[PDB]
Amino acid sequence: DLPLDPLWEFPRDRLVLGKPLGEGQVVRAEAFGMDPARPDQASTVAVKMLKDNASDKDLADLVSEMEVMKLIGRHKNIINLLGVCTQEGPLYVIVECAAKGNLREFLRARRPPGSSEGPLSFPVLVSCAYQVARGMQYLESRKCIHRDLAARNVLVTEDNVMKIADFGLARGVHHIDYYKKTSNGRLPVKWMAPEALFDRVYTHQSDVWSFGILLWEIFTLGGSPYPGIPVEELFSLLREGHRMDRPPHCPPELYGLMRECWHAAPSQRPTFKQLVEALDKVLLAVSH
Ligand SMILES: *CCC(=O)Nc1cccc(C)c1Nc1ncc2cc(-c3c(Cl)c(OC)cc(OC)c3Cl)ccc2n1
Repeated sequence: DLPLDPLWEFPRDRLVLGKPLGEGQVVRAEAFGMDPARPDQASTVAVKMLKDNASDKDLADLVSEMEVMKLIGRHKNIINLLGVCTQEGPLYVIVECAAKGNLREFLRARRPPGSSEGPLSFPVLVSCAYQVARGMQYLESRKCIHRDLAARNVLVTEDNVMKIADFGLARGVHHIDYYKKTSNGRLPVKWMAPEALFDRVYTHQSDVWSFGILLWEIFTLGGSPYPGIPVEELFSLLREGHRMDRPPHCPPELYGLMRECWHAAPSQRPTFKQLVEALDKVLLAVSH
């Protein structure tokens, strides 16, 4: 069973399914008449569906993610829900499709060779960071705690709009496995805050810690956090107050905000609202 939510319901026959994107499995599609102002117009979207092997639990995960997306609402800096297909077939959840892929691969693809300068100068990297903070400010105001904020979960559109992905999984029924390898072989637990790692508690300020790590990923052009360090010793270092060094090409304002994001005590970290305003002021400092 699945109830008709008429206003989110999109007829599945107006989708032309295309290339698999990844893995719950995801396909690119063309959708006709997403915006009812031009009802025959094609747009490109991403469609999520269950795999053949799926259990009750997998269905509940996809459904719960869809329902949290409905509740959270739309914002320019997040992957927005566009539609769902729940009648007369398998469940499809339809979302915005970001043509340049994830921010980690985007950054890594644009690292310059040797000392030669690259396209992604300080103001560009700061603007990126600002966009991510605006998305997170939005999520924060909607009482959403991400639990896996990282460059791999930020997608880049054709117009270089940064969009937060996978923000429905925590309030959803899905259990995040922080020891499940990224496509890169890295471990998500390297973005988790010490209160979650040691005290087993998550707060709104836990995502701020993760944002600090994401800042570091940005200014290293898609580098691996705590490079060289196996998680076991990483965790003992984090006991003694170890923090990542300022990366080689980074404005001091941004390292300053990283250090603030990485206060041991969650209650001492800034909010995304404060972070948005701070990055707005850095951009102006730097670009004028
Ligand atoms: C848009 C055309 C394209 O080829 N895009 C593409 C190629 C290679 C890698 C990536 C990451 C993409 N873009 C892309 N854009 C948006 C995506 C959105 C999701 C997604 C889904 Cl399907 C759901 O389903 C409920 C929920 C999400 O988070 C709230 C997200 Cl982020 C998956 C993959 C996407 N890929």
